[PDB]
Amino acid sequence: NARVPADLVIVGDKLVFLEALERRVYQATRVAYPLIGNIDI
Amino acid sequence: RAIQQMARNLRTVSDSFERGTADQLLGVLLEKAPPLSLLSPINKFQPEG
Repeated sequence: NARVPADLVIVGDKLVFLEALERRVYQATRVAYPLIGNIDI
Repeated sequence: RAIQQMARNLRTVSDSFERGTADQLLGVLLEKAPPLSLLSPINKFQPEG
């Protein structure tokens, strides 16, 4: 295994990664960062 | 009266550009940078396009 810097938040009873990959990946470029979808009302 | 009166204005009259080197780097560092509310979505509306 290898040590890696990342943030881990405990919610409820489960330790989950809290990844917001917009900086390392999808950056300064031409790819659609998902999670910005649209809704129709 | 010849010894004391040019050590205080070439000590204070040759450090004027030592009153010169902070106000010409914010007259284009404060005359090449305007206003704010739009930066803030300079990180909420443009990575891909």
